[PDB]
Amino acid sequence: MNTVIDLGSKRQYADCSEIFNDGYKLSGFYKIKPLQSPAEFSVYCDMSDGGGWTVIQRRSDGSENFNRGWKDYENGFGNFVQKHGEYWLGNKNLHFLTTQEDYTLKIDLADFEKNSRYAQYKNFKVGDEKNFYELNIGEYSGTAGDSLAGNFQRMKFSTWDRDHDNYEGNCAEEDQSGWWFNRCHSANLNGVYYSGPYTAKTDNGIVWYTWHGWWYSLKSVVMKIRPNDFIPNV
Amino acid sequence: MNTVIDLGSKRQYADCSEIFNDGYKLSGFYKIKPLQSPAEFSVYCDMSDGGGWTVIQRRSDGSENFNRGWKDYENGFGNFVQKHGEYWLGNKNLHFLTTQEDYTLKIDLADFEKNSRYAQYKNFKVGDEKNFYELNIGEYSGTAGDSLAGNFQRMKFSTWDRDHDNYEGNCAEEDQSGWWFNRCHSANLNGVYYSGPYTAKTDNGIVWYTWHGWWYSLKSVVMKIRPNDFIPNV
Repeated sequence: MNTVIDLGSKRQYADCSEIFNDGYKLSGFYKIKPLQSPAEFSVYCDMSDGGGWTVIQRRSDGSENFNRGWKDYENGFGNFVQKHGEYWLGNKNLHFLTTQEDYTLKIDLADFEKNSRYAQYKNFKVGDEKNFYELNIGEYSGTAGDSLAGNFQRMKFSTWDRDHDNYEGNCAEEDQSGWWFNRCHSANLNGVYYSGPYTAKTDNGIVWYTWHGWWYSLKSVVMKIRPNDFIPNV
Repeated sequence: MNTVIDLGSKRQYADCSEIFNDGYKLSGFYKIKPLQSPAEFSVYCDMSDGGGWTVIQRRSDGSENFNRGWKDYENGFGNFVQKHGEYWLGNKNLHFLTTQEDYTLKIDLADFEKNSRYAQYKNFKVGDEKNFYELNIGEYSGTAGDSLAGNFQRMKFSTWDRDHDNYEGNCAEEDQSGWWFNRCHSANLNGVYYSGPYTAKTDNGIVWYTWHGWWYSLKSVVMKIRPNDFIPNV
């Protein structure tokens, strides 16, 4: 088993910011239960970087398969056991999270040359399943450049088997990821884990165009959220 | 479930002092694995009071039955789920712990009148099963008075079913506890949970004679250990 700390008491937390503000300053996996969530679920809490970040997505080493269909992107998948592993929290969980409070999205990015950048968006919100988990994002700031925005109309989430109202997957690309794609496909943090510069039939890697363009696949991603108005306790 | 923190990595710790010195300052239940222990086991770590205390016994509310035989006192029993619950760590585990390093025993005591005291003994050591888990204790200091010492020859542990080389229990007292009894029976922190002053056939309560005498049963006990030469990290 992992090192685990059993506090010997129970309290329900909506997100990692509430955990941090209750005095828990250790990064690790915790259970959270957003207001409208039918059950608690594991999430990585990044308590660095000012504290209280709920990690919604992580890439690190290429271990996990992100070529998943609508169901897996809805429910969540990946590694909720290892500190440095990879996961997708699940669109249903994103919706339950981002409707209970107004969150900032921060995206921590690293390349294969030990460089890092970040992108931050105020008011990140994910719509419900009937609305294809559509993305709303507010004001950008940071160093990575704004690759997420549909201006690069809310962007629907798509998967290989749920793409422009086709449910069968017959026009899907190889290794097609789940994302809120814009016209330029300028971001796809759920793309194929290549080792930096790459070539393939399509530009389907871990792309953040405004930093390294379409044909460079990033080394590390953490997508994480915290309330816009988060105030760290002490 | 309780609030639990999964660090997402593994490291083996011999005791709660090693956990604390590795940067974990939260009181709670952790797994430890003493050098000679065949397996890891849960223990409460009291990280207050200078840090790194491994709790070996706790009394709080009278929930658990301490009228247990040799086997249960050897293996450990009680509540390893609730912060304020009661347990006995187990004599085999005490032996594995106290032979790997030289520990100080601290005993935190409270009465029903919101008073507290403590007793501390340098070089607490518990012998092996063949030697009836015999107690060795060194220099006393504190406010509660020295009720543990056999001077009040190493004291053998006894239970109802292992008492003066009788294995059947035919001369056992009602509610007889497991302890290292001295002649005066001046301590029995494993005794019956009465509410302070009490009367019964025998003085079989949670007794620490040097503080409140034989016929007063204490409210709270924590018996905990840390290496004599423990140096807190930062």
